[PDB]
Amino acid sequence: PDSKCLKIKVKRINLKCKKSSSYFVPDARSRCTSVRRCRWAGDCQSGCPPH
Amino acid sequence: PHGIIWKVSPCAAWVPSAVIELTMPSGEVRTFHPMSGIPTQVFKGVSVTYLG
Amino acid sequence: ELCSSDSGTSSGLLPSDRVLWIGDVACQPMTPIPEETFLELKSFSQSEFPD
Repeated sequence: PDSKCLKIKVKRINLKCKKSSSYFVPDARSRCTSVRRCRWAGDCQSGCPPH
Repeated sequence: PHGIIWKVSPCAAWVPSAVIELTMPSGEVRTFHPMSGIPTQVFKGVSVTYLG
Repeated sequence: ELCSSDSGTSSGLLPSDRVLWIGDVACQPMTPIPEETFLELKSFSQSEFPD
């Protein structure tokens, strides 16, 4: 004779946007170091990188 | 022959900056030059930055 | 873990490949430094490694 129903409840209708992509951008700093050496051989004749 | 050396540094931002003489509560006193929104070589966790 | 018996170790002469040095480290003569510099270095090291 009868059956149940299906209720739909709506609370808020806000203006949002879609999700095209997602990523995380972390904060970075400045770190560096070096070393001073002498030629003392044929490894540093003219330049450091040959080609 | 002479050996004159020039130092060029191009820049097209011209953001405001200042100097900061920070003194830690332990007793150490150091100085550094912060920029407008740019990290300033954080020393022992402190990352005080300047905004323009 | 255990020092198991080996037939090759009975002759008493072991080749050089059986000697391992964990890590690459070299030494040199040093100079004594005051305690304040060492304390500051230890503080900076323990501050840069909070984990």
